Amino acid sequence: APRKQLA
Amino acid sequence: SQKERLLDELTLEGVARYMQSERCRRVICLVGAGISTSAGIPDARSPSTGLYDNLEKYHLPYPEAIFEISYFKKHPEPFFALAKELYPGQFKPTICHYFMRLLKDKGLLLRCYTQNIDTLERIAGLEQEDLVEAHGTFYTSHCVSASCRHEYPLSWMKEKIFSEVTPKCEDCQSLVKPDIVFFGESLPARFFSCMQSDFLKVDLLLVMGTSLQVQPFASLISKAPLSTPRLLINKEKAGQSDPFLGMIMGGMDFDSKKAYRDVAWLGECDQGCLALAELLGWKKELEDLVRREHASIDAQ
Ligand SMILES: NC(=O)c1ccc[n+]([C@@H]2O[C@H](COP(=O)([O-])OP(=O)(O)OC[C@H]3O[C@@H](n4cnc5c(N)ncnc54)[C@H](O)[C@@H]3O)[C@@H](O)[C@H]2O)c1
Ligand SMILES: *C(=O)CCCCCCCCCCCCC
Ligand SMILES: [Zn+2]
Repeated sequence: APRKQLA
Repeated sequence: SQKERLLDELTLEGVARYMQSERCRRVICLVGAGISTSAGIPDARSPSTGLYDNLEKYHLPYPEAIFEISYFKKHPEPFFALAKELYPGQFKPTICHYFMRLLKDKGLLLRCYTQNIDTLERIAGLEQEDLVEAHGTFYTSHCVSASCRHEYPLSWMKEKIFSEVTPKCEDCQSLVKPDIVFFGESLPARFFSCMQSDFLKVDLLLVMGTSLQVQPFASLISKAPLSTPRLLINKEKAGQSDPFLGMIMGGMDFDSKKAYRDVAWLGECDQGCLALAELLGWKKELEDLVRREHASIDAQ
């Protein structure tokens, strides 16, 4: 599950 | 997967020649909060002007929290109050939004992927066909109850936010949340199905007003074929591989000796778009559209 996140 | 060089020169002028070659049929735009700062919606990470710099008021652990889902679940009132502070009286898309309009009108736009939630791309006249709203939109809102999920339009959401009433569904009295993707949430399915297809045949990637640090949106630049030229119009360079993260198991390459297809035009997105339009012979067309559309909005 690719979730919205900073990186 | 070969790294052949399709621009005659790594400059705006190079990009403009390429765009009017036979090789350039399908353009993808990737845009972020920078294209909407001139419409009066602040970006997040700018110093002084960015949102994170201006969230002392809300009793927040890290200003990032106001857009995180777990926080929004505990206390949604802060997000609604901020939404009230930012919501523009008038929604006027920018020169850069209209630039993409011109792309669509000239049959060049295969898609606009946007990180923005502000609907400005729709107001400038990109349809749902042309557009992938990767972080969702204020355009519609839904009751969060799995069994209800009643949809509400923005005039209803707006009235609730300007009322300072925490918006509640008329069918079930649950919370009604704008259809945006918070931090921690999954992107919409349309995002994934579009990317699996459109980056197979893109001829030019136009990246405007994004730091390219929100994932998985940012990974989109690597989806293009390796010979697809990529132009960044941004106040600062972005998307280049970090030297440390890089060293562990492709980013933008503007400046190394290896550079072959990435170009950075640094400034106001509104200016870069005007500059590119002028090279394409589109300047009058863009000036007239923008003025006609603003006048129209100004007389509503
Ligand atoms: N308008 C909105 O919908 C809005 C507003 C704030 C934040 N957000 C979202 O929060 C996250 C922040 O990401 P982001 O990268 O889009 O914004 P960001 O704050 O992460 O960075 C935007 C980038 O645009 C640049 N920029 C800002 N104003 C510019 C201008 N006038 N001309 C040229 N470049 C300019 C900044 O230097 C930065 O590089 C995303 O999910 C973003 O879309 C959305
Ligand atoms: C991922 O991008 C999360 C951040 C998106 C929420 C911030 C949007 C800025 C607030 C503007 C609301 C008013 C516009 C209709
Ligand atoms: Zn409901």
